[PDB]
Amino acid sequence: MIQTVVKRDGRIVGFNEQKIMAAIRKAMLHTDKGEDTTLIEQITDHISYRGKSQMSVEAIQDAIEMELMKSARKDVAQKYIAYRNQRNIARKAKTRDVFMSIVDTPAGMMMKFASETTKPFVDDYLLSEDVRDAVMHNYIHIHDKDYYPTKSLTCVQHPLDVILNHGFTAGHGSSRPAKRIETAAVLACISLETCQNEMHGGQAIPAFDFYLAPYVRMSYQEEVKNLEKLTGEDLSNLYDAPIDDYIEKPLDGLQGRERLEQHAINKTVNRVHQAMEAFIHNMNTIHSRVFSSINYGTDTSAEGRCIMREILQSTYQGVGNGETAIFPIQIWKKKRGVNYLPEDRNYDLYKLACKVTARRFFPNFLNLDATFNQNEKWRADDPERYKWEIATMGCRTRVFEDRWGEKTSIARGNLSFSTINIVKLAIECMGIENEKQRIDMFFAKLDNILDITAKQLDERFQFQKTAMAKQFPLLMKYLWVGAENLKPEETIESVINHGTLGIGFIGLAECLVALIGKHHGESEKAQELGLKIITYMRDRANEFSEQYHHNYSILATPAEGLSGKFTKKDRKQFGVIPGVTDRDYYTNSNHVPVYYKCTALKKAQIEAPYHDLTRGGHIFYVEINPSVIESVVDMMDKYNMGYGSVN
Amino acid sequence: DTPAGMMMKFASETTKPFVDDYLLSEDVRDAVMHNYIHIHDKDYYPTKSLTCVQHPLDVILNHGFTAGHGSSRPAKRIETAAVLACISLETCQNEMHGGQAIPAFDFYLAPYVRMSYQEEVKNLEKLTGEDLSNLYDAPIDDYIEKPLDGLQGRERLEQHAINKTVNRVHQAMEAFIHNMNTIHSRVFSSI
Amino acid sequence: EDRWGEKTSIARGNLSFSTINIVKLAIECMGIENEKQRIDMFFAKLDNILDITAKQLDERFQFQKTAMAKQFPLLMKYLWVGAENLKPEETIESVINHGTLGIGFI
Ligand SMILES: Nc1ncnc2c1ncn2[C@H]1C[C@H](O)[C@@H](COP(=O)(O)OP(=O)(O)OP(=O)(O)O)O1
Ligand SMILES: Nc1ncnc2c1ncn2[C@H]1C[C@H](O)[C@@H](COP(=O)(O)OP(=O)(O)OP(=O)(O)O)O1
Ligand SMILES: Nc1ncnc2c1ncn2[C@H]1C[C@H](O)[C@@H](COP(=O)(O)OP(=O)(O)OP(=O)(O)O)O1
Ligand SMILES: Nc1ncnc2c1ncn2[C@H]1C[C@H](O)[C@@H](COP(=O)(O)OP(=O)(O)OP(=O)(O)O)O1
Ligand SMILES: [Mg+2]
Ligand SMILES: [Mg+2]
Repeated sequence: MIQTVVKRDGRIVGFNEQKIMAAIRKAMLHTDKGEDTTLIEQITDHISYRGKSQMSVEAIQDAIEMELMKSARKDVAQKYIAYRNQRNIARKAKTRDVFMSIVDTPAGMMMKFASETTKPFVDDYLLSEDVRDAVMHNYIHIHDKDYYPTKSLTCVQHPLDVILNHGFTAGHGSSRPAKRIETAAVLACISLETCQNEMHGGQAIPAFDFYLAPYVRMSYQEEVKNLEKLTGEDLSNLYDAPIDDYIEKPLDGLQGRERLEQHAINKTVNRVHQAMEAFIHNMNTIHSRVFSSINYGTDTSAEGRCIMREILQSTYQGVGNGETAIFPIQIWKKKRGVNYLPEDRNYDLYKLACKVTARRFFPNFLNLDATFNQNEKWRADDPERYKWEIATMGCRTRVFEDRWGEKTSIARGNLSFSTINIVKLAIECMGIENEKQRIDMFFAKLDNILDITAKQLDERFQFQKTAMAKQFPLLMKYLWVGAENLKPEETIESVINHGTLGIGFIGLAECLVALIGKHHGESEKAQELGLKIITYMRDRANEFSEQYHHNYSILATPAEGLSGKFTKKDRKQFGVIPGVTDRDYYTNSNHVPVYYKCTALKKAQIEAPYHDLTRGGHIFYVEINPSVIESVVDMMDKYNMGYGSVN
Repeated sequence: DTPAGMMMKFASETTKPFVDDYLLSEDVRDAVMHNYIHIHDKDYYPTKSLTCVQHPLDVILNHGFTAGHGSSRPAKRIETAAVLACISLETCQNEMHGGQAIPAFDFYLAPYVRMSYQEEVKNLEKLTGEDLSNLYDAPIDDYIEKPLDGLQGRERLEQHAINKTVNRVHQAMEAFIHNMNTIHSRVFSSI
Repeated sequence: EDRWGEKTSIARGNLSFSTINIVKLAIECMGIENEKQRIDMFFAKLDNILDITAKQLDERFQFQKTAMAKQFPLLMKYLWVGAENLKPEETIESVINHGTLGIGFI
């Protein structure tokens, strides 16, 4: 017989036959007909004679189910094998994440639930047949698929003045204009973090200098008024008194009316200083609690320089007890005639920027004079030059050109983008030995995959339109080109076309290995094909733009949600191949693989033409004194490099 | 209509039935299903949360806090104390499902009007070099406000302080009120 | 130690204890001869005796409460964890739980 049973916790107890009996009884009591001891006795006696000296709970339940199957009453087992499993899941949720297998902070868990619920429904009921077939076999990737039912857009560039000038009202919240520096950065943060809930991407504030520039004068005037309230003087000509730069130096060593004019500047500089560190800390804490970006570096006034110096000092110091802040992402604009050469006005700020970037990895650098960023309306005397300066985002996105509007990056955004798998096509075609036929097949398949991707992007577009204005309280009332003309319940079909659609690529070196023995950064013949394929994609993009009445651009994906999602599913189907499916990366859009020893010069040489070719986004990342970054910036200027991020 | 609302709706709808059919005894489920008991905030059951809490703001103000990759340092002025209070409220909201409250707001924010009044006086010393050191702990009955007309000397160089630490507090209070009222799209708050 | 207080040994003490015979169980488990089944019935009986013993201790604890503080003069008024808060008529329910209960062998 059986004498000892080991409980699940670990205790050892004696064999009681009255517990294997009540369990089956409760299972039977919910199955229409409910029987009596006639079968209970048989099952219990059969179990308690064939067993060993000591048993476990799980083994006994295995025996119970095995006997309840080999009976005539099989409607009692199907209510056993279910209750037991529910209890297993319940007792396994005290230390694990069982609820996720079926489909840490509370908010993150709820968001995971929602994402997993939404994704398959879109994958089934919304896409079309050809698109679905393409997606299933690992040919393309639709970025941010879980927000599809919400007719959402990617990002925007805030016209921050339209909110500071007048008052903004969202829901029951209302806010008046600003009248000093402290109440300006706060409103900038409010508007920057209020629009995340209306979009599924990053946020940016261009012209960080000009928009806040008028707000370094107001505090100066107020301080003068307070310094002439008690003194009885009539310092009425100090209001619009031209200034050279808001520098601060010690006060002792003067007297009279020249003593009450250096103090005001000192207090004003301190006031402006505290606000910027508050801004940085706020944006840094919000993330852990929200991508963000700010652009500056091309203002030659006296207030703009003050703001730039204050922000640079605050970032160089750090946050908290000296830690490096992760946000906001800061980007420095370089132009030939403003801040580059020693004779230019803002050389000192450039040197300070290099000093800080040598340590805290910000700001990045954006060549404002590249051959594909220049604009033919930038006038150095206008007080509104910023309207003709390119601006970029932390996601490496570019929105400059337009076939039906002006050439600006203000109050514009991106609407979607999808990446295309290219290594798989080369591996698939690898079969035939003749070289020419492999290239012919590659070009034959690339066209079809491109057509499918374009159709998917257009269908996304057609769905995104038809969204009422009220669904986006802030974006479609103050921060989009056509706002101020849209009624609360009108569709946004008349202003949506001022946007962009991207087609991204990933892993070109592997694609080259599958058609030649060397990648782009090892053999001269290799690059002649990479250039050709990128050129093919750009030409087809132009054709699609003409056909569908939209804007299309090529893209180097940021590699944030799609890093290994492609290589794993490719090793399984086709198995290991040397140097193609053996690393668990797939390299980025068009860089040189990180595992190949190469210098800065050669990498830049091989990469610049691609920068020219990819209008929708590009990068040039190099991993390592303030003089080091000078070499990087000079390298960017020498060639047509657009956006560098050395750090 | 906003994307966040739709995502939250999906989450709650996907979480309720699992709670009903996995993490409840038979009697509880029957009582729930027959309109006998209602469990407040059942969509948050797998997120083992708590509802309301009364904030000890002293620990947040005196020292700082290190959550995630963020950081902060002690507050040495009213305008940088109110903001920390708001930040604590909004950051603790995401880890619960109820409201947030601050008891004895007055006591918690009392010890910073005085620091402001000290910095304001120190600002006057660098202009009219004097001592003005009998005021750092001078006893003030009330920071009442009156016009600065009909005074002279050191008796007017002190009223000015009472007249400039009465407006920073005004701005900070109104900024707090506005900030906690714009959470419509940026939370339940009590003071 | 403690599970509802701080680590101290002042104004604290025992409440009661009981001792559990061990050898009788080994003697009873002597007919067995497998050398591995014999050692298991021992644990089988030990678990049950421990269960009943804990139940007895809890019952004695339940009876010990309901004792008015006026029948322990110089203990529930000056010498205990926190008796400066009780009254002659109040029972000592709110404070008794700072003591420890014991199980011994031989
Ligand atoms: N004394 C026992 N003798 C034999 N088998 C037992 C005994 N106790 C439990 N089992 C085994 C067989 C029963 O089919 C199965 C279910 O027992 P059950 O009493 O529901 O669980 P349990 O003993 O782990 O504790 P609980 O009281 O929490 O349910 O466990
Ligand atoms: N409502 C029911 N429907 C069907 N079978 C049931 C039901 N209740 C109990 N049973 C059967 C199957 C269970 O394996 C067996 C033991 O039930 P029970 O003691 O509630 O579970 P358990 O001991 O495995 O769970 P727990 O994790 O709560 O200890 O009885
Ligand atoms: N954190 C905040 N979030 C939202 N609104 C805020 C916040 N802080 C202040 N506000 C409000 C206060 C005002 O309504 C507006 C900013 O106005 P501001 O230029 O600072 O002064 P004001 O107009 O209130 O001053 P005055 O009292 O002289 O009229 O924004
Ligand atoms: N809006 C904000 N968001 C987040 N943290 C903030 C915000 N405003 C202030 N802080 C935090 C950052 C500072 O570390 C902390 C204390 O600020 P503050 O009183 O200016 O101290 P401090 O170290 O700058 O003092 P001081 O320069 O006057 O000696 O408050
Ligand atoms: Mg400070
Ligand atoms: Mg105001």
